[PDB]
Amino acid sequence: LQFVSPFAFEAMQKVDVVCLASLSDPELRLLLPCLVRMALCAPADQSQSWAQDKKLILRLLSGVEAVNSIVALLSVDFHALEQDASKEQQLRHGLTLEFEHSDSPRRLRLVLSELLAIMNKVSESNGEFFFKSSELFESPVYLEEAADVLCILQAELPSLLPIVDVAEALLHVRNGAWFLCLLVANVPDSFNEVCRGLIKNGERQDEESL
Amino acid sequence: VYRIARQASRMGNHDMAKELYQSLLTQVASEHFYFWLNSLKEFSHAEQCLTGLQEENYSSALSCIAESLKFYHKGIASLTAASTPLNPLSFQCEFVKLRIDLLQAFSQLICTCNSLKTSPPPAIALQRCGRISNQMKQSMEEFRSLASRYGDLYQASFDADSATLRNVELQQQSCLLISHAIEALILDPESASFQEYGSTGTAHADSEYERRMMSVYNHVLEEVESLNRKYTPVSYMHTACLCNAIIALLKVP
Amino acid sequence: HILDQVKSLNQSLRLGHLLQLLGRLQDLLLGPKADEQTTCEVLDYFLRRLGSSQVASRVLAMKGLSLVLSTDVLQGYQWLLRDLPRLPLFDSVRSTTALALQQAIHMETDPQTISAYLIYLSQHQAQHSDLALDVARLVVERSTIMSHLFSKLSPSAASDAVLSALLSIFSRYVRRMRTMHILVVHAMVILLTLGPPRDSEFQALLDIWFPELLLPDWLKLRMIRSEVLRLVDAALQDLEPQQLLLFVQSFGIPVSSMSKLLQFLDQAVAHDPQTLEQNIMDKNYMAHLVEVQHERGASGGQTFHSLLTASLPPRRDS
Repeated sequence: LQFVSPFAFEAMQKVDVVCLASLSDPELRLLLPCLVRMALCAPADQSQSWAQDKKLILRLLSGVEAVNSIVALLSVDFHALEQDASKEQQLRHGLTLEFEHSDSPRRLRLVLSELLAIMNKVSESNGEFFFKSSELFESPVYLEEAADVLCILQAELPSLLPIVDVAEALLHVRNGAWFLCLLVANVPDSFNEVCRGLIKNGERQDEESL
Repeated sequence: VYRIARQASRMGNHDMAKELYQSLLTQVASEHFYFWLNSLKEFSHAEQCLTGLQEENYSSALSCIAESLKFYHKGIASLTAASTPLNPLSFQCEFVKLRIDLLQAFSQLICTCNSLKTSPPPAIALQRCGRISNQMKQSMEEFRSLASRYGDLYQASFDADSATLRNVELQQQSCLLISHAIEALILDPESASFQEYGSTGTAHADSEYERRMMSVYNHVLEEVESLNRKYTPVSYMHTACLCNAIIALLKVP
Repeated sequence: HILDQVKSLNQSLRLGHLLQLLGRLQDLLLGPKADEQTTCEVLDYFLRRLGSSQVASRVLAMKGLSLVLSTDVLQGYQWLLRDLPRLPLFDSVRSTTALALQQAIHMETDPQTISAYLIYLSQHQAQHSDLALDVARLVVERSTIMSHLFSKLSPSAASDAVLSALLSIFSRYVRRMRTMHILVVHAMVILLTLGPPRDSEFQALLDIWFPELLLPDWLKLRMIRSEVLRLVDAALQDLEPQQLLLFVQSFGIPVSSMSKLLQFLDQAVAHDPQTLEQNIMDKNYMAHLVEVQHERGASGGQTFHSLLTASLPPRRDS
């Protein structure tokens, strides 16, 4: 497992598309989802300079083959899913085979249910800190890239997924440190609040416990 | 050399102070004064690194603020080692910690400038602006907390000059200005932007630094009043004027 | 109750009833493989755990089957071809094992393990070929394994051997056979669009088709990002501008094939632009995407880009 290079993170954070175009293809593959979100959707900035920057950022994402799946992930109507997650929350008061055997909205639904299950287990316990809260589809290595991408999409679309809560939930995933690193790499301004949320829980090393 | 470097860091010539403090690290006897001089060297180096802000370049702004922050809390790492049971470095530690917090809040606000264009708005048919509304809410809360902490440093000093108290008041007014610039043109332009016309008559500013700070304050307040309701609250001009007000505030050493 | 009191009684009783050792079982079971019969039922039940839903059963089945016959690809060399020739009788390598391992690979996730399985199929009759193509199209129905295994920027000999083996077994089937469960032809075109091995069977599967419902729903994207020019020609010879507007926003397309699709949408606009312009609903985004694909690589479309820009109301302010 590679991680996001530091220079890629400053390029994403400073939104400098000139040095963002000099990135390697795997680093660009890791950093796709936020670029697709800012390129496909309405810019919400509406300036000529950012229009030109969006034009230059549409070039390097065009050559990547894997961006079409992300574009399909944007096409799912998230408005129906927010009541679905709300109704699933009110009810609470192989996963890989289903992942590659179902469409994009059902993949969103199953990953979303996994994330809310981990969040509910986090909030229910005070200081349990399960090393493997749910050994699940995030643990296979073959499909973890699409898993992380779809988790990023299911994070930055709604307000139902808090950034610090997702950061605390991904700690109990057996491979969630890389997911958290690339998810922070996708949302660059949230690095400070993720760090603040992660420091604020747990006092000592607990003799290097889980 | 120490007194000349002290005057250099008083008047904002921080590269000169950095060189003179490098020349002085081998001249002390106690390690306490060594840590104090090393901390002064790092503070001068960080304030020199802050001078690389040319204009309007938010990426270079992030780079310079990050380098200055690195040097500056390396300096506070070496400064709290110089704290003694007899005459502790309490005011220096609080002032440097507040400068660290102000620079970090500036960096977070520039990150939110960049997170306007990055991280586009959610699927929603204030509201319908995305996470950036809550981000400026948190930034306003942090800057108001910084203003209150500069105020309590002012209230806890009691032994400073008129000049040091004026400097602390200037830093408090700086973060208050940033909080008001967030509020008056991102959160609620309708409720805010009253008749806040400062009666700038006899500008009896004792120092050149004070003159620069009030000139920056007047310019930023005039820009905020001129861009009050001219745009929607999710605006590129709002982020640009606020995010260049950051640069104007940090340009003066 | 019936749950809490039952759990308390079960914890209190601790009655195990009639409740190293791996070497004894392996060397008292390796003998009946080469000498006896009906011990293969234990192997069949052991292989049934490979079809189980949980990961751990398949993991322990792989670990236990690794050593009873005797660097994961090197494990494949040690376990597929070295321990091939005759440890059991000829019955135990036939469809009794083959169907069990075929049902194993549908939910199997490890890509090199799937590679070893398909190599084993290629090593070793009409119904056998029918079930082989069934499981082949079923595992080709998931595209993540070909995405992970076959990368054009990472040329590996294992993936080349995999695709050559699949071309070999499809050569065997098309020699056997010369509406017909037409998904298999979609499967075989979408793995021959990978390209040749870094052998000669690739050109055979190439020239059995293209005689110089049945195809168009989702195919043109993946058989245009293919680098072979025959599939590019086969793409461009059988389309009408609705799918041109469908694939104009598709990405991943290389420079040469975007130049051919640009010239084909150019001549499509030259044929009848009114229907294609009325079909689309976005104007600024359409101009944005055609402009960025115009200045991304080869241009190809200088005149008709200006034509479609002038047809829509242009931008009034610089």
